[PDB]
Amino acid sequence: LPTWSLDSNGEMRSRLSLSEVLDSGDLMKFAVDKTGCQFLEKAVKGSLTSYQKFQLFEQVIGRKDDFLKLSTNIFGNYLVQSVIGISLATNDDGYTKRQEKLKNFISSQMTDMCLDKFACRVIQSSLQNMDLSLACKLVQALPRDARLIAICVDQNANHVIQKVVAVIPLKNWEFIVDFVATPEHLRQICSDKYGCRVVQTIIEKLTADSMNVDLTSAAQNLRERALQRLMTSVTNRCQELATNEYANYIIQHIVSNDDLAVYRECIIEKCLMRNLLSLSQEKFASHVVEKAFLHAPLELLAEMMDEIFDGYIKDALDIMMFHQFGNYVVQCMLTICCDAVSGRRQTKEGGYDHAISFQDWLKKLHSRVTKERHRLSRFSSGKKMIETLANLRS
RNA sequence: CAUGUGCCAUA
Repeated sequence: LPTWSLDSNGEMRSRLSLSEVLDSGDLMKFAVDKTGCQFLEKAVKGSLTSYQKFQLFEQVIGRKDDFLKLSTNIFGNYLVQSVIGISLATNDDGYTKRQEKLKNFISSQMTDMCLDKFACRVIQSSLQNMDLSLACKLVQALPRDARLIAICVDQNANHVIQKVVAVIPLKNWEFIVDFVATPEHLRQICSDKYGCRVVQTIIEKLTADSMNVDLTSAAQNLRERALQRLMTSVTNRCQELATNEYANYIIQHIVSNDDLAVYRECIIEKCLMRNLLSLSQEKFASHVVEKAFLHAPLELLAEMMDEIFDGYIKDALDIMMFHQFGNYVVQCMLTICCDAVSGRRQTKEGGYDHAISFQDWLKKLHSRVTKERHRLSRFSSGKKMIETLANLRS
């Protein structure tokens, strides 16, 4: 901090002015200093004359090098967002130029700023506050190669992609959907702790749910077409996704969402069916199996139940009943059946009552749990299944 | 086995 501004105690002189700092050529020293930056933030929220604004704009968002330096600064990035805000609230002559130049600064460094812990905040703030059409030009600056993968899986940049999805029209980021649907890209991105959230955020935005009812018919169709292209890639590789430590969260989201019923059903048929015993024994896939049971249409559910009770290859029911992960599936099956039988769960579909089927499945589980109660009583899951059945009796 | 998975990030 420049000596001219300081005390005999080395503290910023009370009554130091914003104009003083602006006139001194030393704004950059204050802006990267914890204390100076706090001063500057208070100063710029005040009432600024035309000239103070002129200098603020030119010094904070008008010089490329200093702009990037501040945007990638731990304290400075805050001044930059505040100054961008002021600049958008100021409809003076140079309103457009400034905003155009800001777009250009950012665009020329999109990747690095996206990946930067501090500059990614400048990016998110600009996407949200800039006029739509300038914001859309920022989006076009995103890389379309391996760097876009690195962005979607980055701890900082993933929030940029999520912000794009939240505030930018689909027409302008449609490329991202197809980039992600590229089979190899989908794999790398869904199997990542950040990537899997980004993909879910994209799916949610592409879902014809209650948050999309304001869309026009053109917009709904654009949304639907993209949804279909993404889902095609998702369902083609759902086996791989369903068993991954991260991607299983995506498969569960789809399976559990009524607004995506058709994809739920495709996924159940394409990768779960005929694999229930195997998948119910996996750490990650077991949770997807539980979802399937909870949300499957009754027709498929019946095939799922039959697969367990009379499936191929110390029977399947026994394996799952006592397995460390499988017991959570059997419990789910049981709860489903008890709920149905006590009317807590709907048993009718397509104009017909599937109650006798539930009745059959319950019967089977009761008879098995009755015969195995000595072993089941050794386990927490077993105790619970026994008790579920006892409070049914009531 | 009284049992089994994630991310939601800046002064």
